[PDB]
Amino acid sequence: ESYSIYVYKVLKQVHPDTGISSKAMGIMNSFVNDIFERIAGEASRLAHYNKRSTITSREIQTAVRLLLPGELAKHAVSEGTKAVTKYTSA
Amino acid sequence: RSRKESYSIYVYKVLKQVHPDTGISSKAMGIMNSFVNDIFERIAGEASRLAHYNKRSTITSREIQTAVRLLLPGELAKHAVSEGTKAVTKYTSAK
Amino acid sequence: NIQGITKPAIRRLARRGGVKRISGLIYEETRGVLKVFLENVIRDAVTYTEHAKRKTVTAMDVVYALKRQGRTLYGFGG
Amino acid sequence: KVLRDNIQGITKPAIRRLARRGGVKRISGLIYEETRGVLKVFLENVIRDAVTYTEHAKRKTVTAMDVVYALKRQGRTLYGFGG
Amino acid sequence: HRYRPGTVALREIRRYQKSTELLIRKLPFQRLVREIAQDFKTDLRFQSAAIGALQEASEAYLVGLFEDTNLCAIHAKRVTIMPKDIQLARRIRGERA
Amino acid sequence: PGTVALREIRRYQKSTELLIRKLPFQRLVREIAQDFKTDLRFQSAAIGALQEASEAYLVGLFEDTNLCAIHAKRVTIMPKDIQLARRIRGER
Amino acid sequence: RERACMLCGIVLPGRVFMQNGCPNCDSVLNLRDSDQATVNECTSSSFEGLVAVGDNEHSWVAKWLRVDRFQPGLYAVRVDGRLPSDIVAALEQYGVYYRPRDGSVI
Amino acid sequence: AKTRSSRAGLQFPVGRVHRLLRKGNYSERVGAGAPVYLAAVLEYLTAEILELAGNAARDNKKTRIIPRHLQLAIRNDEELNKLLGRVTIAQGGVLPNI
Amino acid sequence: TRSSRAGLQFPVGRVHRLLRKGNYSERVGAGAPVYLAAVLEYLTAEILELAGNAARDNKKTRIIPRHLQLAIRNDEELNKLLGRVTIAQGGVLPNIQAVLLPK
DNA sequence: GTGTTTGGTGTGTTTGGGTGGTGGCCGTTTTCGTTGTTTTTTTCTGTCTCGTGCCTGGTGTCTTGGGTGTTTTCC
DNA sequence: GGAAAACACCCAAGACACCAGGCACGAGACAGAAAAAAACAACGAAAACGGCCACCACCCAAACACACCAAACAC
Ligand SMILES: [Zn+2]
Repeated sequence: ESYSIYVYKVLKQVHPDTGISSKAMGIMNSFVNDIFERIAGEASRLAHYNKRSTITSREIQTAVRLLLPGELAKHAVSEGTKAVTKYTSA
Repeated sequence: RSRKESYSIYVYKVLKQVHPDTGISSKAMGIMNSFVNDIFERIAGEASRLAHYNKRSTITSREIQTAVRLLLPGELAKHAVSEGTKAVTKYTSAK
Repeated sequence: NIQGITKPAIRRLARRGGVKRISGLIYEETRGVLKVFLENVIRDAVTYTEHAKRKTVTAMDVVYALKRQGRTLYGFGG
Repeated sequence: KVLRDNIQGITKPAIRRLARRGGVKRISGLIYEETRGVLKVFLENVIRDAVTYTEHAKRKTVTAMDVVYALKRQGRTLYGFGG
Repeated sequence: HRYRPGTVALREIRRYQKSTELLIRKLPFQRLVREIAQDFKTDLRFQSAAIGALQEASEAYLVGLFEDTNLCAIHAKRVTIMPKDIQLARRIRGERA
Repeated sequence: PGTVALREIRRYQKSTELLIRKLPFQRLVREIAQDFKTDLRFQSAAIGALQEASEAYLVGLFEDTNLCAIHAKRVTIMPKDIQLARRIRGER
Repeated sequence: RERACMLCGIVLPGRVFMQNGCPNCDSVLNLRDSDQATVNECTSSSFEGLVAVGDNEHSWVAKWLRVDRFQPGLYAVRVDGRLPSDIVAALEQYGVYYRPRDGSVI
Repeated sequence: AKTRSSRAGLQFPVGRVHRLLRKGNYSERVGAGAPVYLAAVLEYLTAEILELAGNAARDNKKTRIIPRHLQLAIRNDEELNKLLGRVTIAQGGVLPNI
Repeated sequence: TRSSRAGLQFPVGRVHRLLRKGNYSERVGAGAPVYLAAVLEYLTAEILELAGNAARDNKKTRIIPRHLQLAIRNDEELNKLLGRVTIAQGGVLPNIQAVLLPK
């Protein structure tokens, strides 16, 4: 399993006239896996800190707040809330 | 009331086992409890990561031993592995 | 309130750090560094507090925020 | 066959290239040995973990993932080779 | 009489590497902590142990930093620590970029 | 004296290629691994990752060493600068 | 897969041009030291008229194609595409005049 | 809209992120919008990085992004480099800085 | 008790329950908690031995955080293990640099 | 040195509250067979790692010159 | 910290040589897969004592008061 097709999708959405090497896709896959591990571990850590046995979007939001720096955290929070809001609406 | 667990009695037993004529302050007992919790967390996280690396659902003594080997320095790791193997064999021989 | 950290207190911290002679701008430099450090730690603590839906900042929040930075502290209930 | 003292395969011009990429303008003749020792201590620390992983998997070949975990354990996360 | 400058300094160094008591006044530090925290959320309350932990960590950090600063100052063949010494130490630790 | 050094700095900062020779490095790695388990096999990607990590580490260390040497108002890096860097980094 | 270097007219595989560069034009093009975009802008896979030259000095064809000062090998009579304006200016900086081999200029 | 990605307007796989959240030993249960939120964040971050990698590949007159451009994008962005200060990029090189 | 059966002082049941309820693995083998209790008991015994030595060195019969700090920072292997931890009220080791000493 | 004399360690009597021990109880470890499956086990395939070999020249390097930049000295 | 002397470390330029490097082929250990096979961990249950909470009393050393000691700086 790898995120290669999704990175192509995102790239063409962002840069139609740019291509990615195999090594750059390996790096991107490592990055995505690494970020998933960091965020999920911090969410679990939060759930245990607060004596919970479920990972809800609040835990994920505050995990993103802890991990990401100020402006990055703000933009990523906006993106996540937008996606969750539109998924709920649909 | 709030029946919360700690390692204070065990730390005290160990202290009287190594140093009979020596006491311990409450703040030092707190430090020892924090230390025990820390080492537990480190070892359990390494063992979990190792089991998941090797695609196993079980934390056995092999995982604990290799996490100890990865984590502790030479002489400390050697003595700890000796202690763990001794205790495991003594526990398994009896029941 | 950062001027409450007086020059003698910074001097005491430098002497416990083994410093024999101290320049004159070190005090402001130290106030800035401490403010940055405290800012980071308090940001993490307040994040923890808001997440736990509390209005009081506990020592556990500070301890987890220090564990987040890697500055593990013993002797406060960890 | 046993390998004996191969640290000197890190030639002096190689160490100079590593220093120049690092921004060093003038390099003391004692640097090269200093660096060599440092590198040894690093590699010995990484390899000891990689081998520890290889032996724990009851394997006989050192895989790339073993290296990746050994580096990740030291805070040396490496992108490009897995992760 | 009078001592050489630096003899009372060394007597103080010996005195402070022996003791463990906090070298900052508590109330100024508590006021500083509340002022900083007030920039993230107004009307916050702090358990006294939170302030104590914060003060311990901040002083421990500052003492380690002063040790690195002394190492840098002695490396440069000097004795007086300077803001540039602090900046270099914070950069080398990986604290300042 | 002092121009080809800047040219080499520029060249090597423009590039990514590994600076340590690959086979001497492979043999060195095998020699070091020969202590941890006798008669080991290695993946090629294991040696490649090890070489990439080692060179990145050494380049960062040389960056810090140059920083210390400049701090001392010098231009030549000496082993005590490396030692100070490893001490401040927290290395054992 | 083969491409024709626009400047000198030689034809070599595109991967060869990327890995090693043009053996003749490297003194003014730095094709090996150039990215894929510059390689394409100076080496084109669309061409016509494969030419094999054995002796540049005495071959009248080489003089007619202005390749008598280059390495013998595969050359193209006509190459699709021209050098970019920035590369043209860079070559004019070096004092070398570029004559297109596209055939549209004669 | 059968896919959870379509329902959220995303490109990353919601179902795989959910599967990873469950078969990853993080918590006994997982919400329904936690995978969605995390997928949104991950897609945003990858797009953020790919923006700068495309910029760097276009600044080097290259059509393809290589590890060099990912390294440049990461080490040139203040926030990304702070996030990714302990990550080694293979074939990423260094930044020219004298 | 399972500590007696293994000749231990640390709890095996408590450690097994903490490993069980910590979301560490799907299942936990029975030789892990005995081994881990033995290791933890050894490490705490080492710490308390050196701390008692340090407290006697000061001619005190009760261990305070200062002796913990001295024992930790004075032992090379432990100090490498606890290299990033700060001990409240632990202080620093007395250490004056060679060049600062008077002449 | 020679000298008085500030700093600091050693010593004693006094206080007390926190260390230590002991009673009461309740809850969590404990013993246990069965269930069910994650292991271990064995056997087989086959890739890639080891193993070796040849030839080229990119590279490694031994050394003379020397200058600049490091170490010392004075103020 | 600045100015001053100056020397010899390191770089720089050069020619000579090695073995890395590049590629190849061969061999096969061992890795990956498959199929087999079982004890081991989880589950419920019952079970009993350890570990918790309360409370008690003693004495280490905190504290205050004396002193000898021995470095400091003055001469
Ligand atoms: Zn050409």
